[PDB]
Amino acid sequence: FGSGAIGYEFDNRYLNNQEMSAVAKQRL
Amino acid sequence: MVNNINWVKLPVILDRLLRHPLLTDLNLETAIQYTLDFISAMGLPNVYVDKIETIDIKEYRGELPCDLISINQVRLHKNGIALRAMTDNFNAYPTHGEPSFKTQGRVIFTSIKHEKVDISYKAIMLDDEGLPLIPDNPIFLKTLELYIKKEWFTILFDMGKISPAVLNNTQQEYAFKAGQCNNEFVIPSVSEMEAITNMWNQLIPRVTEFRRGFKNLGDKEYIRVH
Repeated sequence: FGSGAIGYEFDNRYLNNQEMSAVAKQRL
Repeated sequence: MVNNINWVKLPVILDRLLRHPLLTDLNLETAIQYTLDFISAMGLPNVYVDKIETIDIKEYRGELPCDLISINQVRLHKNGIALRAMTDNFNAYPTHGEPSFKTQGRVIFTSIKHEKVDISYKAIMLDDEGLPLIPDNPIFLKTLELYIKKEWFTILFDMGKISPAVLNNTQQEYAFKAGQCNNEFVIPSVSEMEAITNMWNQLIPRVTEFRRGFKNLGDKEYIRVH
């Protein structure tokens, strides 16, 4: 069996979290 | 101000804001509120319309015009003598001087019982629709654009939909253009510097231009030759 609802959103959330870390290291 | 206040309708600012893909949910309804906020926060007197309107005083009280925001002067109609701010704490209250006034809402409290007073006040220039009408100065326009962008980005940052660096840049740019816009509308033109110069150099100082409507403030002070 399989279903990607919870898996997809947790992966998306992980990528969003490293997204925020990367942008939070940005400085003008 | 060096340049002239040519008026243009409010959606001129929405032409320019909506160039930004992140500001496409902005509306005339939002632009009105933030435009009025910007107008007040800057407090530029060249953006308002100067009007003069006479009213009657019934008994130490008079009805005020609808569009009034700020009063330049109040004077007596028959004499022309200007009024000052009222410092008295019991003005029309009796027990058992020169004229003055005090305004809170739609009501002006003078120290005079029954006279006509002339009020020189500032209002907002309106459109054919009953809406604010903004200067087309691209400095003013850019500063208002940056104001609205800054507020929208501040909300989106409170959500976490914008980077902190993006908001920091927006705040920096808005601050610089706000200072520049302040200097644009306030620095006198050549004619206003002639008036200021004629106010500045008096061998015999003139200290009673409040009594008149500041009519002679920039009049040159001539000394006869002996």
